[PDB]
Amino acid sequence: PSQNAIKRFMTLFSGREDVFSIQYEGGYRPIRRPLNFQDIKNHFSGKKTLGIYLLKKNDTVKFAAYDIDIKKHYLNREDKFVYEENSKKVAKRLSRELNLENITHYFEFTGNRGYHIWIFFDIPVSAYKIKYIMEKILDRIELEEGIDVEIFPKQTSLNGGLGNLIKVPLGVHKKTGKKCLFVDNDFNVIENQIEFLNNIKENKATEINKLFREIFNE
Ligand SMILES: Nc1nc2c(ncn2[C@H]2C[C@H](O)[C@@H](COP(=O)(O)OP(=O)(O)OP(=O)(O)O)O2)c(=O)[nH]1
Ligand SMILES: [Mn+2]
Ligand SMILES: [Mn+2]
Repeated sequence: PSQNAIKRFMTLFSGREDVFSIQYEGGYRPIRRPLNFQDIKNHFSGKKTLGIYLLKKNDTVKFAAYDIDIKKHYLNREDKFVYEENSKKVAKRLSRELNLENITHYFEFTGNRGYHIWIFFDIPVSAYKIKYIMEKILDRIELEEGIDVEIFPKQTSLNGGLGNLIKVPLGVHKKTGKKCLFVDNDFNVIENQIEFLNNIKENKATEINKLFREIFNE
């Protein structure tokens, strides 16, 4: 049911369970209480913009992302559109490598200067294991001009803190006022974002753990 979309969002983007953050003009501000359904409604309606701390208190994550960015000094150039196309080329190259490893994943236009490739897990996996897998996969490719790729999580041990946060889809990027939206593998905006969210598929933690071991053992 479409009414289950907020619950699904909360389940898929499940990070630190007693703190989250919101975007402000100048950074992200921690909110020291659990995320709730009204917060997600505020995100969807463009009143607030959520950043989720990926790491749970036992140093696991239920989701991870590649963060594909056009470098800032390439955005002011006359041929800026070439670099927008290059960001899609990089996303497609990484997607091919993820597909070869049977890692189900989803593209998001981030509302400003690139894409996220989201990876979801049925139950949380060790942050260092998924980071290592994603680094080894990224090492398989080369990047077009103007593009960087980051891996979230970067910090894989909390050490008492909050760790990294990532802006989650379906809200508004405060830097631009643009919506952050799921896109298909040809980078077209998905028409029905709620139905798309409701049918996102999670990867099996047992398969991810096996992949970590096999890459680690090579
Ligand atoms: N605490 C804090 N976290 C930030 C800040 N800026 C970004 N982050 C986090 C949330 C972002 O989703 C994530 C990646 O940063 P990016 O600059 O790549 O932004 P994002 O990918 O959300 O959109 P964009 O690259 O601008 O299209 O890092 C900041 O100023 N303060
Ligand atoms: Mn970035
Ligand atoms: Mn980015």
